[PDB]
Amino acid sequence: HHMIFKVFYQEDADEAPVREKTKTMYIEAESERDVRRKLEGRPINIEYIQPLEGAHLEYE
Repeated sequence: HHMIFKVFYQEDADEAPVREKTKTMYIEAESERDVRRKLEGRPINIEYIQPLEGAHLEYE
């Protein structure tokens, strides 16, 4: 039951307090938890994860 997710995230990278632009990322995963797993260790802060029904990437 894998699908595509829209990740609303802000760049942490890393410390130096500024107003950040909320960015978006489209990523394949098994679930929301799997998204967080895939992106842990990357210098970003996830605001919200959105499942995208009927969504696809180029090479599946």
